[PDB]
Formats: sequence, structure tokens, C-alpha cells
Amino acid sequence: MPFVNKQFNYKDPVNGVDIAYIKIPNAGQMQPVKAFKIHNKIWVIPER
Amino acid sequence: ITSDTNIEAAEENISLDLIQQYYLTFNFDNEPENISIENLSSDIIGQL
Amino acid sequence: RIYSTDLGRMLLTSIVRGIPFWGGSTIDTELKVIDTNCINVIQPDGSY
Amino acid sequence: QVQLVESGGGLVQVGGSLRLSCVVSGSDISGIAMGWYRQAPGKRREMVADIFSGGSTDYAGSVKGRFTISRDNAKKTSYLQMNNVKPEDTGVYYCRLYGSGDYWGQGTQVTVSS
Amino acid sequence: VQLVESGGGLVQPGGSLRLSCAASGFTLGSRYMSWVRQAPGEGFEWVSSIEPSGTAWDGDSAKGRFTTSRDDAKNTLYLQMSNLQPEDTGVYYCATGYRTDTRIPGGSWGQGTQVTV
Repeated sequence: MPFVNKQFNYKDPVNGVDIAYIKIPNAGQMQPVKAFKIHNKIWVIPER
Repeated sequence: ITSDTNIEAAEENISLDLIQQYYLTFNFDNEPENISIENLSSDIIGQL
Repeated sequence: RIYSTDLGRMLLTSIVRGIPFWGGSTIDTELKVIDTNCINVIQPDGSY
Repeated sequence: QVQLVESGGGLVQVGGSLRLSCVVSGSDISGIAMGWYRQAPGKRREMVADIFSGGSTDYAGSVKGRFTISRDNAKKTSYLQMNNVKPEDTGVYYCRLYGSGDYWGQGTQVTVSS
Repeated sequence: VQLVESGGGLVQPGGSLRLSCAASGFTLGSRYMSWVRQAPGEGFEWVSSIEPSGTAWDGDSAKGRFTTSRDDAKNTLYLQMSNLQPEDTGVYYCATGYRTDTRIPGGSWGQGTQVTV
């Protein structure tokens, strides 16, 4: 019963479901960044 | 002052047992689905 | 650690089911999602 | 029972000014927020401006810098001053008292003509 | 989903090259694409990538040296290399993802093109 139901490492290969490069809203063009879906509607982007 | 003038209830201070009252009647069952939406543009445009 | 506590469990649950409103439609009879509330996830095959 | 009555709507030329007023009967409207909405033909009734009892204002994007919402708790009246009107400002304007009920006005038509 | 590359076999350092990658089964301008090279006896290295919006991103290897272009009408991805170096030797593939560093399930690849410098 954990809130994050998967063990996530930053070197895990992308799969497009919970580990993938993404682009969010931006003022202009943005470089995609690797992000991790830790729970439903909850994403984490380990980037400055 | 009217005969219909509403009398207000109390203002219970937020105590731990009231938090437990809401905890025991909270619904943890339903979580909204990650539905399939129509694809947006490649670059999402938006500012803060 | 937040989800382990009772209060934090409630907080995360409320956050998850608080989906941003589909208020993007100019027509009152339609429901349209707002782009800025979404992201683009790049799939392995190259589609997003 | 609470009653909202608006007034001051008419037809107005592009760049002109128009003053909308709304009086309240049946409630003191102290410590109660107020708002002005507008409904365009065929569109949903949308928020234009909100003003709190303390005087704080909150505007929409298309209306900020051109409209000014004010109120008088003593006279129990809300005002909306529309300056530099544009054709998008055409529609039926409704006043609202954010009270114990869905207190709306009758609605007055504003038409920007060119 | 078919991808076939075509690029010059060899040139000694100090020159240039144009690699091509012809696609079939989809529209090349609608998916993120990448260029990735593999040196013999080593893993993959992300060379470049191109967005469906036409924006291209190149990694540490050959930034300012290589440029990634794409022709929508021809449906073909191009890699214009200049100032090649001996450490740029390997087999070059046009991968189907963004920053494609390994083989990922559901991802399409090409057979490769030999480049020796």
C-alpha cells in the first residue's frame, strides 16, 4: 500500500507510461526533459 | 432581526478527533482514470 | 512519509482527485480541456 | 428577500465610456464580495470583475486596465466603469452578490457600435 | 515502420558527409527522431535528434559540427556532418525515439550505415 508503487531510478530506460521524456506548457519552444510518473496525476522532473 | 434570521452554529477548533471524524468518512476508493485525450500540439503554449 | 500519516494520506488523495476543470470551451454546451493543464509524453516509437 | 437591480446600460461607441450600477435591497452587503459578469450571444456567462468588501479587486484578462469595479457598502451599491470599450465587450452584463444565495441581477445590454 | 539509411562509407578526417534516412509507413514530420551511432565493441551513443516542430538538438558529440535536417516532401531525415574525426567511426542508425540511447521495446530502428574516419 505505498503511494509510489514502483522503484524508480534515474537511469531506468524510458517506456512512455511512467518513465519518459516530456514537454509541458512553455512560453516558446522547450527541450524535452526526462520525467517520472510516481503516482496517478503526479510527475517528478529532476531538473533545475 | 427577522423571524427567519438564521442562527449560526459553533466554530469548532480543529482538534485531532475532528480530523479523525473526517478521516473515517473519507473516500479513498475512487481515483479518476487517466483517460485518453485528443493529442495536442507538439509545443504546449502557456505562461504562468 | 506524508502518505503514511492519516492527514497526509487525505491530502494526497484530495490532490489526486482534484483534476483541473475542463473549462476551455467558449461554448457553454461543451466541455473542452485546457492545454496548460496537460503535458506531452514522448513514446518509444517517436509519437507523443 | 434580497433583490439586485442594475442600471446604466446602453449602446456605446468604440473607445467610449459607460457606467453600470447595481443597487441591493434586503441585505447590508458588508463583508460580502460582489461581481460583474457578462454573457456574450451564444457564449457562457463569464466573469468580468470581482470586488471584495475591503475594496480588493480581481479582474479578467481581456478586461484589465480598461474596466474598473468599485462599491459603496454604505449605499449598498456596486459600480462598473467601462473605459475604452471594444466590440468584444458587447453582451448582457449581470451583477452578482456572493452571499448566502446565488444573488443575480436582471441583466442590462451593452452594445459597442462602430 | 521501415527506416533505411544511406551514407558514405569512409573519408579520412577533415572532411564532410551527408547521411540519409528514408522512412516508410508513417509521416516523418509527425514523430520525434534521433541519430545514434555505435562503435564496434561498445554501446550506443546519442548523436542527434529532431522534433516534429522542426527543432533539432545535438548532444555533446559534434555540437556545432553536425546539423540534423528533415525533408517532409521527400520524407527523409538528413544528417550533415562536417569536420569528421577518427573517434567518429562506427555504425550509424536513425532511431525512432528522442535521445535514443538503447534498444527500447516498441521502437523501430534501421539496419545501419558504416562510417569510418
